Amino acid sequence: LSNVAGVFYILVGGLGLAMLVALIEFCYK
Amino acid sequence: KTSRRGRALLAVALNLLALLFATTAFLTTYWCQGTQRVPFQLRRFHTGIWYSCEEGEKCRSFIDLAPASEKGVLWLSVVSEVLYILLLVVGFSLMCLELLHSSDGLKLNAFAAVFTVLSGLLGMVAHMMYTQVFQVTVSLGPEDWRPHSWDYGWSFCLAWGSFTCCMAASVTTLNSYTK
Amino acid sequence: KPGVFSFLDPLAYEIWMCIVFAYIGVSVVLFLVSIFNSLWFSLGAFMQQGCDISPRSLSGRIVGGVWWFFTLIIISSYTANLA
Repeated sequence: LSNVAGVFYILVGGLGLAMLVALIEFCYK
Repeated sequence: KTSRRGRALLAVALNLLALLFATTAFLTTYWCQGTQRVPFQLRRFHTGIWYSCEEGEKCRSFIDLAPASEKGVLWLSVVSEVLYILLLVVGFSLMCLELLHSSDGLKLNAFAAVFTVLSGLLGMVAHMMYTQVFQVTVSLGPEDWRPHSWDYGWSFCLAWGSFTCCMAASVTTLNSYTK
Repeated sequence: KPGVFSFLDPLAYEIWMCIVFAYIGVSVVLFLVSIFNSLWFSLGAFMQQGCDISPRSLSGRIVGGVWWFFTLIIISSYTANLA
């Protein structure tokens, strides 16, 4: 599971990053 | 107006149950079942998440094995659990603020929902990290205890249930937000 | 001949639980961009490459890219394993 689990980690990290982008975009308005 | 309120209280309820499951993961009775019977040699392991019980009855406080790096993996694991719990509680707090308004708003509930999301994500990552440490420990042959079962501890399943429930509450309070 | 299990052999059930849940986590975010609407749209995302209709970046479209990369990796590894 591990070898893919790292890809889970990059996935979730991308999730949090995109959520942050959503936040600042909610900050412009 | 009864609809949005009942769905909202239903959401904080599911979050509450999810908190109970999070505690359940933090309070597993024993993480996985185990045995070693190769005579003399006969054993019945019941390892906890922390307290590795064995069975006369013999609970044991092993905790923090798996030498290199993995201890730090446990550090990130537990810290992720703490932040998990924190985002949960922030969820309850903001939703109870909505209850104060039930007694922005929608923007705030969207915030708390985002915290539920971050909580569920970091939590799933956490459980990953822990299963990683477990499988690694078994991979190193844990001192003596290398059970032929260890197949799964239901409390973990309950943690996954807490996840899907937080997911369920975020989406539905946002469904109220859609209105 | 195994029934059902033989197809399931290359990758562990737990890993399946992981990809499912993780897919759910991906699924909500598309609606965060907006309890079933864009969730159903995410159901329209896994089905085909990954995501759609996002008006340039927006937010979760990048999640769509990451997800595409993601499923790409996993299916690749799967096929290699069966091989």
